[PDB]
Amino acid sequence: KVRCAVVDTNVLMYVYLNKADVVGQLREFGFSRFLITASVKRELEKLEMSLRGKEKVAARFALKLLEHFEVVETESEGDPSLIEAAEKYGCILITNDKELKRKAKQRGIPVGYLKEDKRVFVELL
Amino acid sequence: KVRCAVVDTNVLMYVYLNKADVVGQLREFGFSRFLITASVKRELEKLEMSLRGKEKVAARFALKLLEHFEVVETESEGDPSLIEAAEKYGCILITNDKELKRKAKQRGIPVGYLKEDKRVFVELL
Repeated sequence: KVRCAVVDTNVLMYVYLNKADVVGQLREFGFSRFLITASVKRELEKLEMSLRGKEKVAARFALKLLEHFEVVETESEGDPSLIEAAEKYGCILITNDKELKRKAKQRGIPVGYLKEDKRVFVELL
Repeated sequence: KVRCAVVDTNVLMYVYLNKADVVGQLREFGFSRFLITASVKRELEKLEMSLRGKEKVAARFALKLLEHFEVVETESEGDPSLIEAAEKYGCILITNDKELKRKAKQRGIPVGYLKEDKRVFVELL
């Protein structure tokens, strides 16, 4: 079956800022549909207008990624809309926001988040 | 042939502090003899007596690792002794010390050092 993921825009900002291929990694786990809410997309467009430097670039890159997302409407606005969308469409919710993860857990919505693996290794080059 | 590595004690402190298996990683590259100088080993024994907390534990763990190193004598003392030993015995020198690496490079001694790889990935567990 077609599996979907709702991805928090703050996670997408990490694509540019940390060279993390979030969408490709989600595809490996079997997710082939990517959803955002109209509210959160609009909030990111507004945020972009006030960001500077590399954060501004990261928001623009996130906005380009969203060109390949489905944009869905919700009753609620902002972060709560991500939960509403994930539950309605039967998606995983990808976020690092601690309150969002808790609420999703409480509603039986599966969650994924970004983790950093640091390994120290011997370099001969 | 039997390949040898001289390993800076500051690198060995990272074994405990960062869970980096420096000796095992060196074995993978074909190094099966591990050398320290009498001077640097003694300096680490003195240092241990003044360290505290987890640094004290890391120095003790480094000292235990040195139980499986060959201890060799040199004319010189301290960091310079690591270069002297590496050149005499034909070893690679493993250090993160920028001056030590330069001097080794200038004398044709191969160098390895510790690097940190950070990858950001999607966690579903």
